[PDB]
Formats: sequence, structure tokens, C-alpha cells
Amino acid sequence: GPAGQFIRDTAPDGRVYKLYIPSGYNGSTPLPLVVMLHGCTQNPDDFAAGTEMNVYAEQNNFLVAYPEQPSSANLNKCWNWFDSNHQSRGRGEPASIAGVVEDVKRNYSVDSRRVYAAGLSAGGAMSVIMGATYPDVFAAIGVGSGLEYKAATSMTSAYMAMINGGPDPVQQGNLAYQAMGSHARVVPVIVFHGTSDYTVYPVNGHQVISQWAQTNDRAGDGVDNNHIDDQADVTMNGSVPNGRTYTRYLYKDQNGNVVMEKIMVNGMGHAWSGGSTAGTYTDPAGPEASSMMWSFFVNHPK
Repeated sequence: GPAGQFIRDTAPDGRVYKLYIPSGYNGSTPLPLVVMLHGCTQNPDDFAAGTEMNVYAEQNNFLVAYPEQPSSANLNKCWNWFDSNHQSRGRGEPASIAGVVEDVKRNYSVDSRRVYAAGLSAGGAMSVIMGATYPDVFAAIGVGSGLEYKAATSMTSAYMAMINGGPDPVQQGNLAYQAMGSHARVVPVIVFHGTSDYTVYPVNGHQVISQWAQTNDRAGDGVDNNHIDDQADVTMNGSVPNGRTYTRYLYKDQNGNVVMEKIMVNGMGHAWSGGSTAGTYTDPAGPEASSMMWSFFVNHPK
């Protein structure tokens, strides 16, 4: 029978990416596509090994694309989430990441209603940017230890935002709505953050939700419908056997549908929650962010 494959390619602009093709791919059914955006110092292989996302892709039959940020673009290999040249549609890294999606769609049968972006750290901040700049492409996003839209616009302000948070999330949510331009739609968001993160302080995870509440409130159709706030409708407790506890908050819209989730992992540092020590920047004692993000994505097609 067929076998899954983790291959590499380059998009037309030269962007390197790796692609996991699950064994259940046969070209006869369009599959969902998860774009995974690695954090600083990482690369596609390291991020795949740590998140184990290809394991879930194999089990659930979806494609996984891992764009690579080279040190030529940022010496730490961080997505340049703090640079205005990389915060808008049609230019820089957002256009390049969208171009990876277009390249996969040209060569594989992809379900255009089930394309998602998730990432860790700089890649979590870049996933936020993808939701704000290409909401027409990305059904939903996952943000692991990231920062809100335009949390900084310079490298100096980047370091301040990492410790203090970015500007007023209401203002940033209106800026993200403006960034959506003529493509605006509600983009469901799932956030993970560690409560003992000394690199990107957890205030940033709280702000991601508040910023997206504002953006999604502006983007929902109807003047008196589809509204959403940043007040948790449900607070649920989690516990990993022999691992960490966590709180999972659900944010519903006016219709009662869960549109956002926030998972705060107690005592976790700056790391992808769950996963494997085979990759850097993971915490196997946390809940399995890869599995939970996929479940959220499944439930939030375009």
C-alpha cells in the first residue's frame, strides 16, 4: 500500500518548503493543507520532528507544508513579524507564504476551504499576519506562543513587545481588519501559550485573542449579527497525566459558535506544547497542541 512522504520543493520566488504527503493522498479527493511556520533558529525538519504534525497528517489525511525562513532573511531565522515590509498582503514574507500555498495547490489536490496556518513564536506571530493579510486563503489559524498583529514595527520595539505585549489590542485588531482590505472574513483562531514563558511573555497570548476578537467583530457579516468579544464563554480545565495542567478558554460569537480558543499551559516556557524531544523548543509535558489545533481546524473550514 501507499507510504507517506516528506519531500522538499521551492516555490517560484525561491522559497524553500517541505511538504508531507500522507499515504491516504490519491489525487481523487482534495485534502486539507496545514501550513506550519517554524520559530527562530528552527527549520522545516526540526519543526516537523518537534510538533509531530506529520503523524497527525498521516492519521487524519491532510497535507502539511513547512516554509523555511533562511538566515539570509533574518540572522536568527525568525519570520520578520516586527517589520512593516512583512506585515501586509502582496509583499515580503506574507506574499511568499501565500505563494507556497499556491504552489501546493497547483501540484496537489487541495481543499481550498480547509487551508490553515499555524506556527511557533516568530511563526505564531507570522500566522497572525497570514490571517490578517490572506483571510481569503486561510480558513483558521493557530498561534503557539506568538504576538498580536503589528505587535511591533521595528526590532527595538520587537524586544519591548516580547516582554510587555504590543499596543492596545483593540487598536491592533482594527489595524488587522484594515490589513484584510477587500478580503475580510472571520478567521477563527486557537492560541497556545505557557504561563512561565520568559521569552514571549504570556500577555502576548492574551492579546492575540483580544486583537482577534476585535478583528473578527469587525469582519463578521451584518451590522447587528455575528458579533464577538474577548470574554471567555467557557473555562475548562485540562490535565496531562504525568504532565502539566492547563486552562482552555472558549470564545463564542453571537450565534453561540466557538470561534476562538486559548490554551494557557501552567508552568510551560517558550515551547510548542506537547510533541517530541526530537525537535527543539517543545514541552512534551504540555497538552498536544498539534492534535488540538488540528481538531480546531477540522471544525473551522471556510
